Order: sequence, then C-alpha cells, then structure tokens
Amino acid sequence: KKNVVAGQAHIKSTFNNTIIAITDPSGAVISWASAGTVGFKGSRKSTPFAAQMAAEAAGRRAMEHGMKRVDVFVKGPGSGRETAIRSLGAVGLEIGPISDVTPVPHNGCRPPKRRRV
Amino acid sequence: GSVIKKRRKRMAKKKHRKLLKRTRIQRRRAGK
Amino acid sequence: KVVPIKTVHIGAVDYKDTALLRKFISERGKIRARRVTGLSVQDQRKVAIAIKNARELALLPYASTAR
Amino acid sequence: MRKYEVMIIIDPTVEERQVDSLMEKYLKVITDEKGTVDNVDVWGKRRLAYDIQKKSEGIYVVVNATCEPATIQELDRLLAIDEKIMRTKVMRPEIH
Amino acid sequence: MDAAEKKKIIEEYATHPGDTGSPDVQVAILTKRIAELTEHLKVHKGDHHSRRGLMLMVGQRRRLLNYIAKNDIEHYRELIARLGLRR
RNA sequence: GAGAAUGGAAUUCCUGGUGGAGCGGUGGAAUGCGCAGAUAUCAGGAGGAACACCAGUGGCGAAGGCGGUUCUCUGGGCCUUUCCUGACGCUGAGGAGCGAAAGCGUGGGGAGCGAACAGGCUUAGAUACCCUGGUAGUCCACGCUGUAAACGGUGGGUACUAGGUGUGGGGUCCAUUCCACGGGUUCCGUGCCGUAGCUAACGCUUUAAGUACCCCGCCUGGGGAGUACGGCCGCAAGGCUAAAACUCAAAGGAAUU
RNA sequence: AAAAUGUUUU
Ligand SMILES: [Mg+2]
Ligand SMILES: [Mg+2]
Ligand SMILES: [Mg+2]
Ligand SMILES: [Mg+2]
Ligand SMILES: [Mg+2]
Ligand SMILES: [Mg+2]
Ligand SMILES: [Mg+2]
Ligand SMILES: [Mg+2]
Ligand SMILES: [Mg+2]
Ligand SMILES: [Mg+2]
Ligand SMILES: [Mg+2]
Ligand SMILES: [Mg+2]
Ligand SMILES: [Mg+2]
Ligand SMILES: [Mg+2]
Ligand SMILES: [Mg+2]
Ligand SMILES: [Mg+2]
Repeated sequence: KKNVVAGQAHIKSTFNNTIIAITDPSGAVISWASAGTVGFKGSRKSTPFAAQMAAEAAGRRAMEHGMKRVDVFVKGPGSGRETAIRSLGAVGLEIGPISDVTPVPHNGCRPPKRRRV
Repeated sequence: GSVIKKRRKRMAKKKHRKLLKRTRIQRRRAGK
Repeated sequence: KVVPIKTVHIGAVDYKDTALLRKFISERGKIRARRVTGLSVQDQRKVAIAIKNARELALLPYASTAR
Repeated sequence: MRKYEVMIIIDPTVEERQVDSLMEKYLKVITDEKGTVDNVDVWGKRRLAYDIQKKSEGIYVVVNATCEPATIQELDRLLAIDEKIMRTKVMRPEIH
Repeated sequence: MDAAEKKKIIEEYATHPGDTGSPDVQVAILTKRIAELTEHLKVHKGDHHSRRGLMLMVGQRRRLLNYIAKNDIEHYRELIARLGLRR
C-alpha cells in the first residue's frame, strides 16, 4: 500500500514462543508474526525453527508492503533471537545495529515465587 | 543432631496446637 | 589475581569532574567492579557515590544502552 | 555556619539576564542572614544525559555558599517551589 | 557540642586549671550530653540505637558518681547540687 | 540509627496511535485472555513498592539486623605521642529495655508478590507439587505481641601458649619522589592453613573447643512434656513459670564397613 | 514430569 523504506524490527523471544514486529520508526507496527500465527502451537512453538518461520513470514509481508533495510532491536531470554536474525537476512534486507532492548529491573517489583518442579 | 528429635518435638507441638485450635471456644468460655 | 591489577590513584573525586567518572564507568554504562577498576576500597566507594550523584544530576547516563 | 555546594539545572529556555536575576534573588535570600556566598559559576547550556521534564538540555549553575543549615534548607525549598528550575542538588563536602 | 561549650564545661567544672579528665568534669560533660540526647530523642522517639547510647551514658555517669560519693560524700553532694540536684 | 525531601529503571493500570489472530502457560496441556482488536509496538499519564551495576573473599551494629541520592539530627568504634583523673575495674540473680518474620488493634495505602480461595491439569484419589486467577498480608503512622535453626547450636572479662598467608581501619619509617608506587613496623579488626595442646570422634587451635583466674545462665536417661493444674502477661493468637501418674531399657553423639 | 505399598513363622 505505502512504501516505508526504512522501518525497524522488534524480536521478542521468550521461553514460550517468539514474536516479530516490523514497525515504522514512528513506532506504528507495519507487520507482525509469531510461532502461533505460522502454524506451530503449544510447546513446539518455542523452537528456534518456529522463530525462523515467523521471522521470515513477517519479513516477507513487510516486503510486499515495500520495506528496505532494517534496524533491529531484540528482547527476551528466548532461543530464536539469532535464528530470526538469520531469517531476516536470508529473506534479504540489510540488518543494522542489533540492539539489546531487553528490560532489566533495578530490583523494582518482586518476582514471582520460585517454581518447585 | 539427627533431626529425628526435632521431628518428634515438631509433631508433639503441632498436635497440641491443633488441640488448642479445636478447643479454642470452650477454653475461653470456661478456663484458659 | 588482583595484585597484577595495579592499584590506581585518582586524588579528588569531585562528581562534577566527568573525566574520571567516565574512566570508571563501563562501556554499557555500569560501574566497573573493583577487581577490574583497580581501586582501593575507599576510592571505589567515592567513585560509586559520585557516579550515582552524576546519574541523578544528569551529568552521566543511567545506561548508555546502544554502545 | 557550614558550607554547601548547590548544583542547579535551570530550564533551557532561559537566555541570560533572567538567569542572573534568579541567581541574584536567591543569593539575596541566602545573604539576608549572615550567609556569605563564596562563588557562583554558570557552566551554561549543556545537553542532558537524559531527558528531564521533556527537555534535552539545561543551564548548569554551581553555587558555593557558607551559611546555616536552616538557611540552606530555606533556599532549597524556594528552589523546589519555583517552577522555572528543573532540578536542584545540595552537596555538603564534609572536608571542603 | 561544637567543642565551645564543651571547653566551657571542662573549665568551669575542672578541679584545677589543667584538669580535663577528673570525675567531676566527666560527670558534667555526660550530663550535658544526656540532656542534648534527651531532646534529640524527644524529637525522634524512634531512635532506639541512640537511646541505647543514652542509657550507656547514664550508667557511666552513675558509676562515676558512685566513685565520687564513695571517696568524698560532701563533694558528691556539692557536685550533684550544681548538677540538677539528682532528681 | 531516626527524620524529611528526592532520583532513575522495571512491573501494572489508564489514554491515544499503529496493527491483526492469537496470546499466555507447561513435562504435555487446559483453565484464562483476545476480532467488543488482545499479545506486540510507540507516545503521554497515574500509582505503589523495591533500590541493577558499585557489592564480595567486604563494612557497621549488643543482638535482631543494616545498601538509590541528598540534607538535618544522633549512637558507637579505631589510632596517637604528649595531657588529665588515679583502680573509678569485671560480672551481674531479680528487674528493665531492645528484639527477624508472621500475627493483632485503629487509620491510611495497595503496583508487584501472595496464605486462604476459585478454576485447570496430574493422579487410584491430589483438600499437593505445576498452571491461570486471587483476599488478608507484604507498605505507611501509632501501639500490641516478645517468639525463631534469635546458630558460631560455642556467656562476658582477663593473662599466657609455634608459625604461615589473605584482607578491612588508623598511625609512623624508609628510598626514589619531595605525590604516590613500594617495602617495612606498630595498634585494632576480619578470614584460611597449621604446631604444641585438647577432644569419643568429627574437629578446635592466639578470633580456642589449649593453659589458667573471676562472675552469670544452664544440664542430670528416653517418652509423657515445655503438656496439665495454678499464677503472671496479652485485645486475641498465645507467651512465661512449670509438674506428676504412667511407660520404655534404651534414647543419643561422632565415626567405620 | 508425576509413578504408592511390603502382617504373626520357629
Ligand atoms: Mg518512620
Ligand atoms: Mg550482585
Ligand atoms: Mg565472608
Ligand atoms: Mg597525680
Ligand atoms: Mg524480660
Ligand atoms: Mg511485620
Ligand atoms: Mg495491620
Ligand atoms: Mg486496615
Ligand atoms: Mg498459585
Ligand atoms: Mg539469625
Ligand atoms: Mg539455645
Ligand atoms: Mg551474660
Ligand atoms: Mg571465656
Ligand atoms: Mg588478628
Ligand atoms: Mg569441649
Ligand atoms: Mg504452655
């Protein structure tokens, strides 16, 4: 529809799945994907291959929306971060300053209780 | 310590506290 | 160990003086540990207090983030 | 009669003259009761390491003043109740 | 206790001009400190550690007064009569 | 240690933009949330709580304990050659105060967390573990309670009895400086190794569990029982003081295979 | 990842 050219990427990879959001540098999201959106569901949507699929799908849809090289910010203690980075590279668009936008409390709020598995 | 001694005392204390909980009302009606 | 990290001297700390505070702040924006900064305990304490004051008083960033 | 160092971050929209007027009136309220003012340094306009009240820059002032604790507290409350100063800090270097 | 009234107390309770550590001087200094800390505690009722320091000062002054009274009872009476009459 | 102001990140909620099918969660799931636009993403705002890095092998406190910054108020410790007093010391029954957390009372606050609770899972059952929710509480003010594996499971004071080696604090000395790097030395901490010695062993060993002296608390087989009766304390929960009948011939410590 | 139990000889 509209050519945004520059854009940027947000790669939120948690212990449960991976979410990729291609957005206008104004912050408005242009396209998005996740392991749940591209097929996988449940435990098997935490795999790096699921992040691969979701990242390439989001990149492709941003491409037919007309979006060139990306500045990427990654966040979360997931496993699909790098793999999604490669996926964006493979679909093909220049990747810039991989960030570390993941948050970190200064103690702050109390974390939930330790699991007793 | 073998922890067995502490476990024995633990059970005695817990049983007595359960007795106090179940007989709380009668004690305050007539007694301690 | 830590003796090979030679003890470093700074003189007055002076939280206004950003040069030393930059020399002791990490590339990410954090305060460097004692075993890497090579400071005495008292000098390290003064440097940490000065870094915190400069952070609160806008002379230093709380976190430099992207490099 | 102790000595204090007040660092003042004034809103960047100030362009001279009125900054000096504010400094003069605050130094006046210091000096009304035996409070000598050792030094006033105006660093000028500097870029803030992070945004303060939506402002990317600020005017930096350093006031070295020998006075009483009550007087310095009253100066601090004046600077707080003022709406034209972004931030204030009152250091008391125990040695000098 | 900016050392001004401390020196004043030392000189006006000293037994002889060079005296700076006799029990009379110590009791006078301790009493002034107890008064000041009592006022501080009245301001801050929650300062338990400072209250313990106050109790330590009280006990120390009590032992000093006990020594003074054991040696010279009339001197003890004069000292406490100057210093709050021991109420 | 107390008081006051105040800083930034993060969580949550709110408002708006963007965008669209899931999100979340687990061993796997589901409950749950979401086209009434969630998750995500950006901007703005509100609010409560805790203060990354510094930060441990460390500091302080009588103990419990103590970590954003600044100011105000305040306690104790350490060192020093001179100075002052001249045994004024030590310990301390009863008594008094302080005393984590949970709990209680009145009022406030409430982001996150989270007993109880509800639901989903697992299961023979699952009044659990795990998951989604979630109230007291956690927070503040003023009181109350006064108990902890409140432990170094080691009362306080003092003198003496190989060393070796880290580290925290104050001096002082030296050479080059006329800083400091360095070495020494002294006083006070705080660890590790280790001799004599001690111990049932494990281990302790100048920070004693060694050799001694002073004072206090306490023990006398295991259960019954820190329970009953009585009394005291408390708003309550309960705490403190504290038996006997009866019963067993063991209970227990360290270590060996 | 959860996955319980083991009367009375002489
Ligand atoms: Mg308070
Ligand atoms: Mg840490
Ligand atoms: Mg340690
Ligand atoms: Mg003499
Ligand atoms: Mg008592
Ligand atoms: Mg509590
Ligand atoms: Mg309450
Ligand atoms: Mg209430
Ligand atoms: Mg739960
Ligand atoms: Mg403890
Ligand atoms: Mg005990
Ligand atoms: Mg004792
Ligand atoms: Mg002893
Ligand atoms: Mg030592
Ligand atoms: Mg022994
Ligand atoms: Mg009882």
